[PDB]
Amino acid sequence: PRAPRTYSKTYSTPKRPYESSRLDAELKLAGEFGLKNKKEIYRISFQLSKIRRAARDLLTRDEKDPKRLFEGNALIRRLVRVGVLSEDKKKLDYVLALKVEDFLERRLQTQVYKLGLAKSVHHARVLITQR
Amino acid sequence: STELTVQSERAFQKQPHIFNNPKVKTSKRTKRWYKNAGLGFKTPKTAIEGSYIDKKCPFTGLVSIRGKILTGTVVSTKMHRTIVIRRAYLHYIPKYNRYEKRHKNVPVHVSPAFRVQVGDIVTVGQCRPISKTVRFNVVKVSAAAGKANKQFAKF
Amino acid sequence: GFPMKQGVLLPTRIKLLLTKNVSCYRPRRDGERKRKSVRGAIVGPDLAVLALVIVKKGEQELEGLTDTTVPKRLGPKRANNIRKFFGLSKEDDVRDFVIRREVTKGEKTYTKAPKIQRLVTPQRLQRKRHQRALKVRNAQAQREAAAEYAQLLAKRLSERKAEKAEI
Amino acid sequence: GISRDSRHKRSATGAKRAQFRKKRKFELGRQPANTKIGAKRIHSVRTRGGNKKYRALRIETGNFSWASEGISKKTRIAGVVYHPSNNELVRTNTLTKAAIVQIDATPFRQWFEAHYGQTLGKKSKNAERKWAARAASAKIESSVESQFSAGRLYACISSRPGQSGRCDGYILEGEELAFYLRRLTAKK
Amino acid sequence: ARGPKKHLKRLAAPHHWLLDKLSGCYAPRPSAGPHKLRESLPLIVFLRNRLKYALNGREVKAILMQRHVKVDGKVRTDTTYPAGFMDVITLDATNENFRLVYDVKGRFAVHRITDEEASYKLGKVKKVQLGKKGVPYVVTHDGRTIRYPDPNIKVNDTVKIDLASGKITDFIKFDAGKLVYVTGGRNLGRIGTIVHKERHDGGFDLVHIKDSLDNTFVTRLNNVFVIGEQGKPYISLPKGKGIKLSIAEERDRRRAQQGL
RNA sequence: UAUCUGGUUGAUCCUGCCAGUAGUCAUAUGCUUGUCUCAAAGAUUAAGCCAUGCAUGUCUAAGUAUAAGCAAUUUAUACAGUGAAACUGCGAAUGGCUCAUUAAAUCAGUUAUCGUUUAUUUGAUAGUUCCUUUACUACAUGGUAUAACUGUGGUAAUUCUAGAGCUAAUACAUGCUUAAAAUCUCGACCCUUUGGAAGAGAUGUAUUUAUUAGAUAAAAAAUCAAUGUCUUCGGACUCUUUGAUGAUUCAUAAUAACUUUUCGAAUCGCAUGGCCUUGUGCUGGCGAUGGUUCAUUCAAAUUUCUGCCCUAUCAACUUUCGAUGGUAGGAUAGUGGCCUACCAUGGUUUCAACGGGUAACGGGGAAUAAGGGUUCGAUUCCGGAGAGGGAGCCUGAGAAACGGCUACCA
RNA sequence: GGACUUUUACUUUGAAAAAAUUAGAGUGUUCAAAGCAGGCGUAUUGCUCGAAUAUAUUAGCAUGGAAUAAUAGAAUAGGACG
RNA sequence: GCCCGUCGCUAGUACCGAUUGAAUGGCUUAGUGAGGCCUCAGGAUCUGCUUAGAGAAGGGGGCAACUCCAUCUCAGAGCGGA
Repeated sequence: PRAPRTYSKTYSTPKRPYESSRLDAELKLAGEFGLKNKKEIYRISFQLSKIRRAARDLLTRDEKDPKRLFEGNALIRRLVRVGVLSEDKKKLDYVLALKVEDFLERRLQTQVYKLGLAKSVHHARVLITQR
Repeated sequence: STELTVQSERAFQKQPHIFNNPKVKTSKRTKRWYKNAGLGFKTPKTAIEGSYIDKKCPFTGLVSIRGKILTGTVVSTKMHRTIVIRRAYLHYIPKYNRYEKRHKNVPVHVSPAFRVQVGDIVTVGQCRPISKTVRFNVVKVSAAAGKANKQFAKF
Repeated sequence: GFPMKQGVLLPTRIKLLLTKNVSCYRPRRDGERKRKSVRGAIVGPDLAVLALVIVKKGEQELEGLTDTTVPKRLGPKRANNIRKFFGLSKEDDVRDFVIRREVTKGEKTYTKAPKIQRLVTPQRLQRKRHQRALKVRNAQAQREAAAEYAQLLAKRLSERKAEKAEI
Repeated sequence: GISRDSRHKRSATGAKRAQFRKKRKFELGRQPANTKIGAKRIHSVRTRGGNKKYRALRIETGNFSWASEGISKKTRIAGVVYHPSNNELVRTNTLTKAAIVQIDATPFRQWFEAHYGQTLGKKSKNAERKWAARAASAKIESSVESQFSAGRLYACISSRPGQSGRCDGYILEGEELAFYLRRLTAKK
Repeated sequence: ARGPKKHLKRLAAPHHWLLDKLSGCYAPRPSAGPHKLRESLPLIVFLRNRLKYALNGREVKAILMQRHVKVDGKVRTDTTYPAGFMDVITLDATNENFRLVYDVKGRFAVHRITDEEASYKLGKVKKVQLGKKGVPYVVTHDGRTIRYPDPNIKVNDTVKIDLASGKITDFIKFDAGKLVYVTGGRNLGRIGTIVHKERHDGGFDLVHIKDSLDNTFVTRLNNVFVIGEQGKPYISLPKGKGIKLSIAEERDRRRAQQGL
């Protein structure tokens, strides 16, 4: 009789199950960034894949359409605030570009290492998770 | 429809509270009441001239036109003081992105002021429940007689 | 243990529809009727108990009846009921004749009397007076407001005659 | 009890109709009064949202208006003599709207003889002034005065007796009276 | 469904109240009153949810039973009282006087007014009918039944009320060129002088409106409330004055004043 | 976020299905399971049956306290603190649960009531209540009959209650009252004109009927029957009053009546004072509950347009015992074949009627991501329906109620 | 205000339009699914941004269009205007 | 080489069929009809208004004649209610 406490999922999952190449690359990302799940990659590649969608849909709109303007620029400023979208390439054609690596590299996992403090992404993990 | 005899019921047909005093010698015999529907609906001459009674008359009776105003093609005039009209239309179906000929037969009262015939396109005005199926009243005959006399004889 | 019921006749049990304000039944909800068994009003061998009431006394005293006497536990509470238990005429002030009940709170015997209702009192007369007063006041009020609208309409009519004088 | 719904009863198309829901209190009907003549017996009925209806069952006096004389009296209703819905209401003298009855005439006689100074069928100075002022207004009408001779006046009920507890109506006059005249004799 | 509904499920409660989706289950169901359910505002949502003078609705009830609040002059003890448009909220302690008028977003906004302005009400006449004993009467949007009005007052006009007394004092007629407040639809909360009335007999008269920015919009005669002359209302408008800034405009303004 | 892959042959290209693959707010079940947050959950089958407990009651300074109650005290010899029981009032017609029926039904979006009912809240609203009407009718206030209680009892047994004796009212039943004015009728007399008049009656509201007013489509005239105001006595009549709707016989008003007569305060709480002609005279403050009618609000009841899954191995259907319509009535809160009576012969259909099926409540919706679609919604919001099956009904503003009654079936 | 008007389909814009749900803006729930918060000082007697926008088609209303495609008319002139 | 049918064995599925076979559910004729509701009657009792007697009460104001309102009590007669 109360309100629905809404929710959603944050990961998709590869159509082909055993494509050896994608398994190779996925593995590489995992070991390089210190991830414990392929899910941790899937998740990202899903998040991104939504962005790109929202991007495509805007690109079809007329230039300087109110929604393309407001929402497109909003998305752009969003992808800048974190550190995925460069200030150089900043007009939603690069958000149609992009790649998972740019997202991966922006984690606290990655930053608490890339400038010292860790010497390994794993020591980064173990440090972070240990308060 | 109606026609003839006017006083052809077991009860006395009279317009309610339209007193005509016997003592006061009039030259019209009976006092007639009437109004106007509105919405642009001219009260026809045959309604004020006529001597019918119909309490289900929009112009002389005890009803009121309000709500929907429809039009249709007269398909049935076999009953008395009431007709059936077919309203055709087309229905949009998305999956096929196309239309389909549908129709509905609406039952509607018709005052003895008008003179309808099967084929006459007519304009009706929604009133109160008049009968078991009737919620509309004929309020204008847009047609004529479909060029009937234009099928006359030789020479 | 079933009860009799005046006016059924039959020296036997019958099951009747019982309602509000009628014997052998006290309702448990608004307009709640119930069909209950009830014993006839004609006396017979099946009766365990016969409720009788003396109309006339014989030549002998019966023990716990004629010999003894119990009191009517309460006393007159309304005004004229007091004025009629003794018969006093609407004069002799009712506030003295109200029966007062003693009751010993251990070492403090007390004196408690009713609370005379339907008594004509100062405050009641005051409220009555206020009724009639208020009523008449609003009457004249509405009258004057009526005169006011009469004036407004009148000198509006006048402004219609003035305007119709202009053109 | 009596339900006035439309949910029973075939569709105009013809189909038999299922049973959606049960009987509701608001869609109710009640029995006819079937009210008759003589002695006052009226029962109040409790309707929706309070509001009593009054249901006359047996009535003897009613309030009747002489339409064209500007007056209305209270007379004793003698009997039903016609009814357009059902002949059974006439044989039973059952009282109902539009029923044609015969009233008492004598209070209407008293009024007319006291108002025009003419007397139907066949002295005071002020009253002389008035009776003189009037006339050119005492023509009555053939059928109304002929009705007056027998002392019973054809009237038409206009009140709802099983509804209001009142049996009121007007006096027959003109085209209407002519109708019920022809009609009331041509079936005897 | 067998009789009068007494509860309100918080989810069906009108959104312009801004009640949170969760925490709880029900809402206050506005009592019977001078205003329709879906265009009122219970005292409890005002005192508590709009003014933060309370936390527990119980405390609201106490506060209120202490006769502190008073609406349009009368004290009012109804917790879920149907207070609505043009109504005068009055806190004698705290020395605060509120009037209930719409935003531009469409909600009821917290608006602080004078002690003087809080002694007369504005009221759109909804009907004007002849009464019994030949006494004509006007009845305004808030169920105010005032007898003996001005014979020049029609329907849809607007009116100034004493509050401390019943009499109508001044009134404005529904003409072209009149500062109008939109009370319904999604064009509600806006203000804009009136342009022109689409007639349509026996079927909703449309009202053409234009704000002070040369922006135009239509509505229906129902949602239209007259409140004065060009630039010259008769009540205290709030910040924004019903002009409706687009999303990009609002975005620009709220991030214009940004220097911390 | 527009992908395919394995399997007919010796081998080939096809056709084509099988199988693989991915997700499911999708059930179950199996093996394993450590931390934070979030938390669905006897729907599917059997709207199958249920032990026991509980889920509906409720009091303000302000209807009713003589508890033989408690507390005493702070005046209180009518009552006053506090308060069990019982009376009275309101509430129990919301909530919660289920998805059984239901396929033009429900639901929906859109309408209508010039087609009705409405506790309540909110704003309005009431000088008339008596009677041949001077030897007066309680209004300084009219009548009992009851619980609780006391006491006498009955049955194995219940929220069973009998006989007796007391007593309250904002319960029950009664029943007075207040200004001026005018409008209508009658009318004693006096007296002839063209005619005018003392004083007797009726005129609150509601109910029922008949009648009239409710104008306005631009402007003028003669006459008959009544007959109003001012005579400059042949006569004039001049200013003349108008609400609303697209639309009414509307709002509103007048006339003649009618009624086992609706309402118009026999009520409660704090204060307790003004003003003398010193009468327990006459007045007077704040708000409580009530009270008729109108408006308002919460509602409700019907209701216009259009839209439903499978099915022709359902093509004709509807009027037995209303089927479609006319008249009148009855019944309803009211529209209507809702019902009755009379009368007619109509109403739907390959643009698929009518019938059958549904493991069918309807909608907001949900799952599946090129698009078009396909599939699903018993289930947190809305609407409907039901309380083991059926009917019937009391109370009431509201129920055809079931944590109400009555009867039948199980 | 009086007097009359051939009927449509299509398309536009608009009004009327519950929430939750979806699409989506803002705010660093430490992240996140969420929530609609919150953010600032004089943190000893306040200050203040919000709580958006979009879809919401079929049918009904309202408004602009005059291509496409239907419909009606003057032949026994019983025609048009005056 | 491939290959067709009768015939023979084991398993499974569906069909036809004496029993005018059986079971559940929805409708339903005719007959019997409980129950509340309406209505004609009923009157265990229990009062009511009207007509009059027999004993006291209170006075519209008198030297005798004269005379109203409220309440209660028993032989006896009309108009209705619960």
